[PDB]
Amino acid sequence: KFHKKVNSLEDYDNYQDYMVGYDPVNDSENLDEQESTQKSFDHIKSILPLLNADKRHLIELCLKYGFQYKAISKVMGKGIHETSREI
Amino acid sequence: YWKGERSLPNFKKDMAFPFGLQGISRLVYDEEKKAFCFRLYRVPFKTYLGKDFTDKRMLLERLVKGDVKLCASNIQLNGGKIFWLAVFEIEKEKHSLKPEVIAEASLSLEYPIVVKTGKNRLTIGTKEEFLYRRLAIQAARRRTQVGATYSRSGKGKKRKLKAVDKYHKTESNYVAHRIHVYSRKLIDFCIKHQAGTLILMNQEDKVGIAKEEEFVLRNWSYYELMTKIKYKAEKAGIELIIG
Amino acid sequence: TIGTKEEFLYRRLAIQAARRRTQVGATYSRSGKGKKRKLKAVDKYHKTESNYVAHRIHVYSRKLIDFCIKHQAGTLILMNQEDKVGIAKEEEFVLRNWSYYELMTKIKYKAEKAGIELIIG
RNA sequence: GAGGGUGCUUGUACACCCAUAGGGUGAGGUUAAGAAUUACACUCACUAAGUGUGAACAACACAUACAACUUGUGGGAUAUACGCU
Repeated sequence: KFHKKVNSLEDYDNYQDYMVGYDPVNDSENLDEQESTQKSFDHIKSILPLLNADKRHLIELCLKYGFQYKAISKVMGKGIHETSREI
Repeated sequence: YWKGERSLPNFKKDMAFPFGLQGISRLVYDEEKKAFCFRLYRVPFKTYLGKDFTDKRMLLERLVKGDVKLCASNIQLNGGKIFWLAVFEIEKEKHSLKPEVIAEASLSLEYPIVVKTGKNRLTIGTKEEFLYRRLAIQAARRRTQVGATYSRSGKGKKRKLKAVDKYHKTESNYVAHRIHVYSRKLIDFCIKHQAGTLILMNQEDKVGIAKEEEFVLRNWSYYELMTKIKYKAEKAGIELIIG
Repeated sequence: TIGTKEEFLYRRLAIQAARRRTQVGATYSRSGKGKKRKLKAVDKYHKTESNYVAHRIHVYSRKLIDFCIKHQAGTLILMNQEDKVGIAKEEEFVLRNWSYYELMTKIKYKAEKAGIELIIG
């Protein structure tokens, strides 16, 4: 059904002339947004060393395994509730 | 006072005024309205303890029953809400070994030895704390080696490298004293909270989060850590078996 | 624009964090020889961040006064300073990380010296 | 490698060194143990740091760049680390 719901681009005469188009402005804007996000993350990384060591390691682990309160709690010693509160 | 080392301590408008035991009468507990009630200076008084889950409720319960003696206390009027600063004289009960409580000892990643017992928890040190002297010693050893290799030779290799060898040697004594003080604090908790049984988890797992971080104090045998809590254990009396 | 958030607030908080680091690390340092030797490392941070804040405040006030004099600005006005004092009072970070009384007093005495009349509002 | 000493004071960096200085110790009180001995965030205190001259742990001379340089005293207040429940 899906493959029979798909037409052929040849049904439109000279489809390569007026269809299947893109604007590089969109690509440049997407890359600019990516750069903005990267700059924000670099700002956060630079702020990280100013925090307490335990809270810095909590975030560092949460950024390389990922908000895994259970596995972090067993790793740390604090419970699920305490570890979530500290995060 | 006379030597003038300290001035005259004065008072302010917000100092808690004192009062003794004779002011308080009928120091009992009330359950219908849930407030330890009494009568201070011809005025009945009921406490709004609020959401007090701390040891204040227990202390009040022993106080009304007479288990705890009360000293000259104070009343404060801080911000409208009347507060009572009670000073209790409590006899230090002889703490003895009671082998029916379990003490939970675990290795960690930035929070070294973690000990849990009932509602109580204590950590023996912290990661950067244990690593500061180690980093300092290693860096100093590096620069001492660099200086010695560029120093005046021909006076003997021992005179050239005795400090180089000693700088690596002292790390071992550092970690030995570290394990010593860590086990000392572990046993201190064990004795302090009347714990009779203490057990150290393997708590090793596989993959997950572990197998990438190497654990502060590593496994439960680094520099005979296990041994240094075994020989110390019966040194105090607590029962550290296995986990 | 005089001053950056990194050179004033971030370094101040870095000194504060280093002080807390040494405070934490002093508990298990050499023991049995008294409290003073344990807090020896803390004693280093006696007036560290106060000195840093004072120096940056002096630099910033000097640049403000220099800019005002170089453009012959005979009246310097602090905009919305009363409202910012009000919000800072009912906060914690703003009071204990943004020295505005020190900045205001340095500006006042360094502008009353140069003839610039300072207004607050 | 932090952190420091001399380079008027402060900040940055800088040359020269010290730096396991978050250490190496000494004394007093106290505690625990049969003893050795351990312990105290109990108290007090000592110990490292440019070049030359100089017998010298005496003294003296010399020793980088930019910016700033109105502080001191006290009170009120908050928070941090530690100790107890």
